[PDB]
This record gives sequence, structure tokens and C-alpha cells, in this order.
Amino acid sequence: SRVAKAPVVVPAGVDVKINGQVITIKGKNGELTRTLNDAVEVKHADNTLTFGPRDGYADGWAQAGTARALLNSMVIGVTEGFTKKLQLVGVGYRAAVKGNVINLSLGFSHPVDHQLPAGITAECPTQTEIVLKGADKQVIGQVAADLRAYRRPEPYKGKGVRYADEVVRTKEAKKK
Amino acid sequence: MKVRASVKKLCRNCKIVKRDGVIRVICSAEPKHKQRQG
Amino acid sequence: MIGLVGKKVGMTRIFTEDGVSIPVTVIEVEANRVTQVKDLANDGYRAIQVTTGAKKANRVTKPEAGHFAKAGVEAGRGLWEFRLAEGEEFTVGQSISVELFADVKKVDVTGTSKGKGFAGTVKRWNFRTQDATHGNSLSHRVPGSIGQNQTPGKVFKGKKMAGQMGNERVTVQSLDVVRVDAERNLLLVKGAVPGATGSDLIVKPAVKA
Amino acid sequence: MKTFTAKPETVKRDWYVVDATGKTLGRLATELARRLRGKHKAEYTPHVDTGDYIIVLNADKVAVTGNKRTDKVYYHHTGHIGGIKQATFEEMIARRPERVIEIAVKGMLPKGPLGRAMFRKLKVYAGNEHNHAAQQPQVL
Amino acid sequence: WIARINAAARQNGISYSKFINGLKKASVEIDRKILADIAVFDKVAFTALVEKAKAALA
RNA sequence: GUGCUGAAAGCAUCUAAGCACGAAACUUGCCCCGAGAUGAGUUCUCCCUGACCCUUUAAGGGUCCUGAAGGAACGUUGAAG
RNA sequence: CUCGAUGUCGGCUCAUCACAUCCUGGGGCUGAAGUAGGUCCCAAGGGUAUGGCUGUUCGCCAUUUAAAGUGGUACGCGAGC
Repeated sequence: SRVAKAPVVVPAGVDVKINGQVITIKGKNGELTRTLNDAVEVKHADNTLTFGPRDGYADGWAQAGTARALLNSMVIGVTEGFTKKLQLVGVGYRAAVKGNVINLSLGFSHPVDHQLPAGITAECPTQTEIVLKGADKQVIGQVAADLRAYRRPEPYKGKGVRYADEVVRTKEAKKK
Repeated sequence: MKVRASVKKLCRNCKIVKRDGVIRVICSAEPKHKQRQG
Repeated sequence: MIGLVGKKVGMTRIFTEDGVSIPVTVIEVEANRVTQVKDLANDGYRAIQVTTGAKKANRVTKPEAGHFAKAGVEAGRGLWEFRLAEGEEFTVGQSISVELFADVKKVDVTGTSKGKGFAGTVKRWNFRTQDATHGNSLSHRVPGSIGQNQTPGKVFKGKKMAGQMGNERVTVQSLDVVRVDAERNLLLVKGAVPGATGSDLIVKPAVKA
Repeated sequence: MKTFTAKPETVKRDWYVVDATGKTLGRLATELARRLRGKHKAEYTPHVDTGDYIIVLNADKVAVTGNKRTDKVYYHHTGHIGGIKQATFEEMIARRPERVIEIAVKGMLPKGPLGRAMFRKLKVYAGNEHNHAAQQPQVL
Repeated sequence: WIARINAAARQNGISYSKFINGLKKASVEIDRKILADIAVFDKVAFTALVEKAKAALA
């Protein structure tokens, strides 16, 4: 189908700072930076930007697609704030935030602490949750993965570290 | 199962995916037909 | 990072109901540091060590003189060491048979494998059937006759043949220690220890890692 | 008279210093192999003893073209049977450019004796300029 | 012979491939190789001979 | 094998940019050999500083006086052979 | 290709490689609750039975084992038995 990529406005609080391949973006939560296409650059007119390849062929426009989409999450990141819960399904399960050292008891003999890489906060409201608090959906991703990975819910119960909205068909059972 | 054979996509809610050729059959339905020839 | 000393027999301290104490007396007579280097023309840390009653009178010459580099009493053959952050030629130049290495831990030893001289299959393996009496054809001990018929073969290099024997390293590793009497030089282990009173041994802490 | 310039037994040796910090990697070997023979050289009839004298620097800056950064068979089997064969990919070996890679010239030389005369005798190193363990004198 | 001509003539422009081609064009100018070793004794001649080809190549 | 973020392909997607895990396999860690590593490496210490000649003279060739550090030889031997 | 000679099967001894892996290691699906399995992917580090009957290889049987792998090597091996 028809794709596109272009709409990326610079709201308030955020701050642009291009530099060809390299680029950052200040904001309440922070900034960032990342490699990109070498012979290609963006372009900050006023409120929006316009990524653009200096060559017309197949592996061209495609590079922009991931560019402008990547910057979206940035402004959204420094201003909006990024979250992602995790519900602990299973008896003895209970996450307990203690800052940079989440302490978990997931059935495994002995508890297991998952040091959180500086960049995302968490605070289980009840003795049963896990809420991520960061700006980089990238980074929060992994932390969210390893969190669930600690004991992802198996299709027979769901008893595991499922994401809040994690629709699991734990409906699996029987013999015959 | 994961299926190492060489079938195709099949079904409806199954994606193709291209990381290495993997015909794949991933579907929220059942992992049964995934067919990752790897 | 440690000292070396002649084995010299082994005994036990037959506990009442035990004898667990099965060490091997290894008179640990101190060394003579002072000798070492760093990056200015050499390798790494290192540390020379020499301990014995070499007749400083007559036998070894150049070495005695080689020892003059701010040392004291030239013993037998000198060995080296490595890092550990030890002292140096800036304070004494005379180690001891004890320091900070700890205690009770396990200390490995490396005597000198004797050597039964030339040895065979049966010998360097302890495995090869056959008889002797109605034999007298393949009378046991033969290599037991090893190889092919008509084959590339190459007799397959490295296959365990006769081979000889003789003084060789070893290294036991592990081996806790029941006692020690500094100055008196009296280190004990727990059996094992290669050699037979006519060795040297390195007695290192424990490269367990 | 019989035309053929003699073999003054490696008459002259012109010293040089490549960079290797470049981007040509494998391509460079040829103009590195041609050189230690009789490339730029006109007279000094090759075939017979001869050579030149150049030197490599860091060289650690190579990537080859395709995914060669990740390939290159490389094994240095030994007279040990017992199933040996030490295969290590290029990047796995690029960690310490030794008798290999930079030494891609060896397989490019006449091989055996005499060619063997040039061999590593060009020096390699891997750090460019610092403490040139090599002869500091005249070079280009 | 060509191994050296290819090694001598090219250093001063135009490879052995182009060399004989320049040389090729002439009414009388054609003196073969062998003596081609000029690169060893009469370099000036030889380089003065590479122009006879370089400048010669149409 | 598992994934993240992610376009190509208004989603989706483990990948095309880009990060992260991951086995008795591979490199290493442990033990032995190991500078003939002719690419013959390093460091420490010891010993030798008397006269002349003929050449086709920088190549040497040769005589007398010296002979060290050390090695070896012999002998007494060895848990070494 | 060997008939101016390349000694057969099985056993013993001692092996070396392959992977289409028997055990152990890591994974995917399961008509996978668990325990145990089924199957497929990856993986050759190491390990991989004593006897009764028979010339046997093999096989059946008794009893073990984590397991008692398939195959190449002149159906490996008689100037070795």
C-alpha cells in the first residue's frame, strides 16, 4: 500500500539540534542521539522536519521512513513520558521496587533482583505490579522484555509476568 | 510444530516474514503452524 | 607468587581416630627477593627466589657474582614469580615462609615426576590383556601389537607407544594444609606431592581460578 | 652481447613506508607484492634474487568489501592429526594481525625459497607511528 | 624482456600495453625489443623513447 | 532460538538502520611442552684491552707470547638412565 | 587396477574420522498441568555394559547403565596376536 512519513512537529519543551548523521533533541525528560545514513541528512525548516535521501532508487526513501518515525518517539519521549506495566500472575509472585534494584520472588528458589539500567524508573503501586517510567521506548523495551522474560506466562495458566494488557489465551488444558 | 520442512504461508492471520526465508505461519491463533525452516 | 623448597619425605600426624593428617613434610625455607623488574627492559612483575645451602665456597661462580646485585647468600637455582603487589629491593630483599597469603586454604604443589626410564604400553597406560604361560606368543606386555593392515595410516602420530620416562613437572593442585611452623620451616599438605625427597617443588597458593 | 642485466645480488634496496590505515585492504597486497619483486623496478632483472624494502604500519584498519570482515576460512592445521584444523573467521583473527591477513602477501609471492627472502621482511606492526621498533632511517 | 619494459616504461606513463602501440605507428620507427633493455643503460634514451610512443598514441 | 525499537509495506514485522540475550561446540581459563619463534626474542651476572710480518691491502693470510670466564675429560656416584 | 601372489569372516590389541546424535548441553511446537514423554532444530566436548547360546558379525535371552549411537577408515587393524 501507500506509505508516508513527514509529520513530525516540534512542540514545546523539546529542543532540536541537528548535525547530519548525528542528532539530538532536548526536552523535559532529556535528549538522545543516534547514527543514521551518512550521505543523507534531515532538514529543520520550522516546526516540522524533512528527512531526505540524496539518491533516487529502492534502498532510498526507505531510510527516511525509519528516520522521521524514530524522531517522533523522541519528542514524545522527553515531553510525554513513557510507561509500560507488568502484572504478576501467580501465587508467590510479587515485585517490590527499591530503586535501581527491583526485588522479585518468582517461584525460583531465592529472589532475583533486576538492576534497572539508568534511564527508567519503576514503582509497583501494589505488591503485584511493575510500571516503567522513562523516555526511550527503545531502552524501556528491553527492560520490559527481561522483566517478563523472568517468567513469561505459560499458555496453561497465564501465571507469569504478563504485560498489563497482555492478552494471553491461557485457555489451554486437558487430555484427549 | 516449528516445522523445518518447506511449506508456505497458508491460513489468514499468519504473516510471511523474511529474516532468512522462513515461510513462517505466525498467527495469534495457534503457534502450531509457524513453519520456521531453520 | 610464593616460595619453593625441597620436598624431603612425607609422614602423617595420625590423629587418635583419624590419621586424616596425611601431609608431606615440605621444609619451606624462606627466599631472597630483591630481584625483580617491570617495564624498563624485561617482562612483567616477576621475583627471583633462591634457597638452599649451596657451598658458596666452590662450585658456582658467575652466579654468586650475579647475585651481588644487592642480594644475600646465593643458594641453588633461582625461580621467578609474578604480580601480587609484593615488596622489593627498596626495603630488604629477603622474603620469609609466611605473610598475607592466608591460612588453612589449599596450596598446590609441583614436585618432579620421577621417571621409570623407558616404559611401555602396559606401563604408560596400565591396560593390555593377554597371557604369558600358554602364550609365549604375544606374552602379555607386547604393545599388544597396534596398527592397521593396508591403510593410509601414518601409524597415527601421537599414539601411545613405549616412550621413556624421567624427571618431569606435574602439579597436583588443591591439597589443603594441616600445619606450618615459620622460621622452623615446616609446611605440611595431605599426601600426594610428586618427587621423592630429591625434588624442589614450587608450592604455589592455589591457581584454582 | 648476451642481454640480461646481471644479478648484483639484490643490488639496491629502496626503503618505503605504506600506511595500511587506508581502506584498500586486500587490494593493497598486489602493489605490495609487486613491489618486493620488480614492479617500479625496471632493470634489476627479477626471476633471480632481488627485492626492495617497504614497511606496513597499523594495518588494523581494514574491512575488505563484502561481509569478508566476517568470513575468510583461516586455519593453520598442524602435523597433529587427531583432528585439528583451527578455523577462525577474519574478524576473529583481526584482533591480532600476526602471520596472516597483513601477511596476505605470502600467498601472493613466488613461494618456497628466494620468494621466501622477501616474505615478512617488510615488517608489519599495528599502530602506525609511535615507537617504530623498525629501522627509523630513510623511507618514503 | 617485456617483464622489464612493462616495469620500466609504465613508471613514466603508459603501460607496456600502450607502449608498443605507440611505437607501432611509424614509417621506419620500429626497432624491436631485446635491445629493449635500454632501461638499464640508456634510461634517457628509453624515457626519450617512451615519448616516441606516449606522444605517438593518437 | 528468543527478542526489543523499526521502516520498506498509514499497521504489522527480530532487521533492511540500529541494540540485547544465548549451549558440554569455538577463543580463553587449568596442566605439560615450548626461541631451530632461521621472524633464531628478553633481562641479570662473569671473562679476555701482548708484539710483529707478507700480501694481489680494508680481504685478509701468517708467526711468537698468551691463554680467562667456562666447558669438557677423568674419578666417587645418583630416587637419573 | 593387481593372477612373475593386493592373505577370507569373526575375535584380540590399538585405534582415527564423519554426523544422518544414543547419554549428557541449549531451544521451537505438542493432542506440553506436573513428572515423564512425542517430534523437529542446534550441538561431535566428553562419554557410550557384563554375561548365557553360537565361529559368528548379528541376533534372542539374563542383569546392569545417564546411555548401551549409525556409519567411513582394503566391510580400519595377520612384515601385530
